[PDB]
Amino acid sequence: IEVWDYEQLREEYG
Amino acid sequence: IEVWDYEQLREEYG
Amino acid sequence: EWLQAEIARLKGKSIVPLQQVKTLHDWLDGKRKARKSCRVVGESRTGKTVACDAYRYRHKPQQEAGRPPTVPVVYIRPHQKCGPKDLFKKITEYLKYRVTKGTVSDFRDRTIEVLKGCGVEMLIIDEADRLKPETFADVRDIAEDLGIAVVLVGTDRLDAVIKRDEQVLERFRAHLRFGKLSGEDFKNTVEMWEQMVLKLPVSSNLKSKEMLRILTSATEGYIGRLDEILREAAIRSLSRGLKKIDKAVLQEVAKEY
Amino acid sequence: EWLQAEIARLKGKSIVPLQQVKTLHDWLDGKRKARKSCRVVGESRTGKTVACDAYRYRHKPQQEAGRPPTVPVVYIRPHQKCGPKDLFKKITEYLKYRVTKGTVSDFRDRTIEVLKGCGVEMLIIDEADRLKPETFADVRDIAEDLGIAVVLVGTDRLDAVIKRDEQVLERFRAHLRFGKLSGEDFKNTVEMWEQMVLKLPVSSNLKSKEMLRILTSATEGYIGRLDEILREAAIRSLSRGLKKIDKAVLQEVAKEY
Amino acid sequence: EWLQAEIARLKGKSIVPLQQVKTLHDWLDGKRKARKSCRVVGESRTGKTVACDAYRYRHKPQQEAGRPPTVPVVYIRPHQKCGPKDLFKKITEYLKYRVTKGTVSDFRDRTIEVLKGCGVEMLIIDEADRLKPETFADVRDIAEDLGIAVVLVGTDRLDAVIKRDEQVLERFRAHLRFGKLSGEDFKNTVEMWEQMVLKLPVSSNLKSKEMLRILTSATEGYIGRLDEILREAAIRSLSRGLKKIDKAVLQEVAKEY
Amino acid sequence: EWLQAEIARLKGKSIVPLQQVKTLHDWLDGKRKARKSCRVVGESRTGKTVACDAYRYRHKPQQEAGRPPTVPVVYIRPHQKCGPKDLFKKITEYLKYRVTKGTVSDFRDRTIEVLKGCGVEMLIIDEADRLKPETFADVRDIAEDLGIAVVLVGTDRLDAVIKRDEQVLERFRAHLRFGKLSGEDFKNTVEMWEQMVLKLPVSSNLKSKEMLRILTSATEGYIGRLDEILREAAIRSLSRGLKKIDKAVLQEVAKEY
Amino acid sequence: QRGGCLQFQNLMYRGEYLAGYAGETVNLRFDPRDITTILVYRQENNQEVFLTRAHAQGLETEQLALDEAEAASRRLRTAGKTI
Ligand SMILES: Nc1ncnc2c1ncn2[C@@H]1O[C@H](COP(=O)(O)OP(=O)(O)OP(=O)(O)O)[C@@H](O)[C@H]1O
Ligand SMILES: Nc1ncnc2c1ncn2[C@@H]1O[C@H](COP(=O)(O)OP(=O)(O)OP(=O)(O)O)[C@@H](O)[C@H]1O
Ligand SMILES: Nc1ncnc2c1ncn2[C@@H]1O[C@H](COP(=O)(O)OP(=O)(O)OP(=O)(O)O)[C@@H](O)[C@H]1O
Ligand SMILES: Nc1ncnc2c1ncn2[C@@H]1O[C@H](COP(=O)(O)OP(=O)(O)OP(=O)(O)O)[C@@H](O)[C@H]1O
Ligand SMILES: [Mg+2]
Ligand SMILES: [Mg+2]
Ligand SMILES: [Mg+2]
Repeated sequence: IEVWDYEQLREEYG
Repeated sequence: IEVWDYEQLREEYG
Repeated sequence: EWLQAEIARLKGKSIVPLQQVKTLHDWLDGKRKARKSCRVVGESRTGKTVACDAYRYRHKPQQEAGRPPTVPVVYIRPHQKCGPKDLFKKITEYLKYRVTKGTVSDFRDRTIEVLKGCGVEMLIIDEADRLKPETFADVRDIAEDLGIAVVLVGTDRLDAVIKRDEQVLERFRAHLRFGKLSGEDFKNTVEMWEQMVLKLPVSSNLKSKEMLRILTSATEGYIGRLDEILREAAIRSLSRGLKKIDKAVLQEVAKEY
Repeated sequence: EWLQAEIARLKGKSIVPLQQVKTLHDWLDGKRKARKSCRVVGESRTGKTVACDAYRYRHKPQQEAGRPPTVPVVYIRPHQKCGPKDLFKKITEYLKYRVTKGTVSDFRDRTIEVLKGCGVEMLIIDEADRLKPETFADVRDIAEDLGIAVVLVGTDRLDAVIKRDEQVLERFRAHLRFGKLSGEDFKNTVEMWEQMVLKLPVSSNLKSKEMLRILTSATEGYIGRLDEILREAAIRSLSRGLKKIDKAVLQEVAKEY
Repeated sequence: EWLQAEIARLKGKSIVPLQQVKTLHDWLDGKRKARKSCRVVGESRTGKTVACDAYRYRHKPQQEAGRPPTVPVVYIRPHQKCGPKDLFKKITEYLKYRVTKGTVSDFRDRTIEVLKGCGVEMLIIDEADRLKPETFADVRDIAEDLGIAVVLVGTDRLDAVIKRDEQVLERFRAHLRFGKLSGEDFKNTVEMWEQMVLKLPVSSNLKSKEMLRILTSATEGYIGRLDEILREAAIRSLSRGLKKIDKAVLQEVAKEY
Repeated sequence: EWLQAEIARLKGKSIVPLQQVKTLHDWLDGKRKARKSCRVVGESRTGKTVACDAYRYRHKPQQEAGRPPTVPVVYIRPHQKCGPKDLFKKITEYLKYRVTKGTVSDFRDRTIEVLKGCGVEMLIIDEADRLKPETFADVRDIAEDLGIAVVLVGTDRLDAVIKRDEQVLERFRAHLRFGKLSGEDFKNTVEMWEQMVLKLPVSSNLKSKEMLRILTSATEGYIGRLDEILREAAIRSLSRGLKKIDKAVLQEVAKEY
Repeated sequence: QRGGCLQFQNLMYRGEYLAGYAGETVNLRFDPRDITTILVYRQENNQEVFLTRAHAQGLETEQLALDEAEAASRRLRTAGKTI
């Protein structure tokens, strides 16, 4: 399963 | 072993 | 240098898919389509905020060339003793409209315009109990007048505040509750941390009975403590040069808590 | 001196053909044939004056035989607390006519006469909120009496001024929004700046993950900061005899902000 | 005047490397590197503030030419019934900015800016229980949002105050307890004052059994009484001309307690 | 009378090179070549105005016959509550252009012409918080329309004034801070002052540990207090007949503070 | 009280739902042989109903009869120490 770096979701969000 | 004067610590501070 | 990359990685943060996060997202998606206001409650280390951020990062602001962004989900966090003008200020800034000087009715009318113009479907309010009691009038207003699912997020304190007013309690009765990990669910989650988050080069076999007597006692089932305890034990182990955690070093970390 | 040539170049200015600029010109071309008044809004570092100036450098004055110059687009920036006289003085002077000792109701009539004579199709009023509230009656009179599209350009305060008067809000109800850079659009733009603007002999390859973290933090999506920062890093670097911008010199610049 | 020089010296203060202080600094470096918030507790004369000043006066502010100071550790002490503004006022002044008149949110925004600008790693709050209950919302916020280890220092009443808010209690859970001296440790410490602090012209042999009974019953093991009893006995005995402390003169000082 | 010659020397100002001053001169020379506006901040007795005076004089006018004199650096002090007319009045006067009665847009037009004519690179405003809020619009106009670096200089109150307007905050986002004297730097600076400014007929030897304790408590690190305390103590010393500063008069001067 | 606390025989108790009821009055039901855990009941529609079990913070693994807690409290008040 995938686990998301919280700063990568912060970078990829609009 | 070293001991400190409270006021020397104040004088040496930023 | 090998060590210093791992020490930087371990001090960072990540979102792990877990059942409690998956269970929230499939409930919030239902409330977004049905336009129903509701509340997420639970204890102060269960990871509610990471679950709500993980949801904000699913529905990203869609863009059309010359228009305000289409923003399906808004998430805000109020400051302490938040007044009506402070709530409206933040909703307006989040949608990327700069906030000029004015009175509370100017801020209200502008917030109501931008919530319509950006096509908002859900408004998630974290730490809802920082709101001053009167502001709830403006929160109920947004939710009855606009088609917006207001979600209030908070600890048991929130309900103690809410029960002071029938008018609010009744808009926000539907709730999902976050709990603590136990039994097989705590045991399975420790293995997910070992493989997916710690990534230590020798396996620490943290699912063993002697390691789980430490972790279950120290973490009390909170995901907040589990992430903090294990990252500290991994930083401390690698900076001492061991390629995996051991019974005495995890005992040294757990003794502080 | 070869080095003295490059610092004189980087200190200056240039226009990059960004999607947002293309999006404005395509929108204003609909408005110019339709003759509809409108407004452009957005944050102060998003590119608005430069995007409007590029539209003025398209559609430059015609001069057929035995006619006045035909001037399809007029662009002006008022002075602060601009009165009814000062607006007419700017429109007259942009059209190259000299003006002599009028009372305000002479300046009005001479402005209407040159706006007719030059065949003006559009009037772009930059920093529109420098206008005193009473001058909008002269802006509405230009827009209704003549076949002119007025474009008000400004920040979120402009809206606050317009919303104070129904007469104006309605003539200028339609609008386009300028917004900040994000995601793959920020990355593509940094790559374009490197090859298009900086032109150092060796590649700096700033689209590299490690370098985009410095720029994203340093610039927060504003096209303004991005340009200043990349220029200042090329100037400083060149003064010290380096062939490229590198990680350390770029952090040295960004810390000042 | 040799007497008056010793009376001017002895009424002064010093910091001694003791085990309790060396222990705290090893622990606070752990919390600062790991960015984890925590609390230090223990009875009122154990010397917790001297142990924290010995930390603040190590880790000196770093100066870079014309930049604001880089300040790794901040120690503040609040006034009674400290409100949100008073906390923000003091953090701003400690980093050397003058605080200008504003609303609570102006102080909040400026404080967040100077904490992030001065690169603060740890914030130490002495006498934490002077904080008004609402201010902990702003302390939790500083610690959630910025990478800052907040350390609360207090005594056993602080726990009685922390336990009235679940949000504070479950964050400030890690802790170190300052304890009293006994056995060999009290015995060994008395020799350190005789040879490193008092500077009397002949040995007073304070660690002898006939003298340790006097000092044990006087001090109860508190380092803050040991320094007080032994300075007062030195001041007094020099004003009578002896080169020592002896059984009867020490029993005169101890009979005041 | 030899004594009178020396009393007249001490009452007059002079400039002593110091690290802080050098730091600014180099920073401002980066900004001037890059034509980037910025601001300088710091407490009111750090000697900011004086550093700018020292800077101006290095770069006084250059000229040829018939060609109006080129003036790279313009410096002004605005009076209290400075309006758009009074700012332009001062810039016109510093450039030594003769001036006559007119409307504000006549002063504006004249000011823009003389700034362009004299080839100005940099415009330095002292006490910049004194400006009325509507003048910063003319200052942004100077900066955007002309190749000029505007350097706002002031105290922490300057930033509180700037953050009230996004349009200004962004042009002037970069900054440098003037700090206080401490540690070895205060000590070396006191020694320089004795050799370079006081020059009394017998060395006072101020670096002595008991003298610096007097100067430190009396001045708290401000260069503007240091120079003032020492001049009054040297004038007092000479008028009491001493051939150097002594402890007995230096304490008396400090007792007034 | 605020934060869901109850005070009883100088011991302070907290429990799984109490914070939502702050300012209400609840009927504590307790065993004098061991007061480290208390049952909390509340009145709804004039019908008493069970709310939660409340546990004396920081001594959940101990035991205390009410007589031990009362006698120790007198010694603390006589000694002049805090409780
Ligand atoms: N699913 C998850 N994956 C990774 N880390 C998690 C997860 N859930 C929680 N955490 C971690 O747990 C810690 C606290 O979680 P979080 O900040 O979500 O708490 P919370 O329940 O919102 O707290 P509070 O009620 O005080 O606001 C953080 O370090 C966070 O990264
Ligand atoms: N498309 C572009 N190409 C090149 N430079 C650009 C572009 N857009 C903006 N810039 C640069 O960014 C800076 C600010 O841009 P600009 O002056 O257009 O801002 P603006 O949005 O008109 O300002 P404001 O909204 O405050 O009036 C300038 O240095 C300008 O040259
Ligand atoms: N490490 C030490 N070295 C030398 N003297 C010490 C040391 N610790 C304490 N003392 C002496 O004993 C006193 C103890 O007071 P201190 O402020 O250190 O206690 P505290 O624990 O901060 O008290 P409180 O909790 O009541 O504020 C000091 O003022 C000093 O005179
Ligand atoms: N470079 C210097 N060399 C010698 N003396 C100096 C220097 N700078 C400052 N001083 C001394 O300290 C005083 C403070 O300098 P100055 O008057 O420039 O203060 P300032 O920081 O500009 O004041 P404010 O912020 O209140 O406007 C001077 O009047 C002078 O006596
Ligand atoms: Mg512009
Ligand atoms: Mg203390
Ligand atoms: Mg000055």
